Amino acid sequence: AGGGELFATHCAGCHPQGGNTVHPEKTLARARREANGIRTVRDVAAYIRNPGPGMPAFGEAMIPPADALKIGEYVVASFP
Ligand code: HEC
Repeated sequence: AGGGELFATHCAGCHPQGGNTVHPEKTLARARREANGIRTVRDVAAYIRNPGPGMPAFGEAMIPPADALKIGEYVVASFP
């Protein structure tokens, strides 16, 4: 699913079935994404850039921001 092909390689290895392999308390569930407030496409492009501890990072070396706005979508076809 375009963005899925990317998320299923640069995320799949940590975000298996909208799950987590590091933190079993921080899922992609809106219920949670709401508390922190992460229910947007952009948000799912910037942070990824320079996110906090626990999660790696993704510069414009491999995946360009413009290509990130495409990923944010993948996270809007299951649990916006
Ligand atoms: C393990 C090496 C990870 C990879 C690869 C990716 N993410 Fe991640 N993600 C990870 C953790 C441990 C957490 C919990 C938050 C923390 O305190 O670290 C998360 C959380 C998210 C969330 C939910 C909250 C948020 O900050 O957005 C989202 C939406 C998210 N992660 C997105 C995401 C994407 C799009 C990734 C591939 C580009 C990706 N993550 C990789 C661990 C890991």
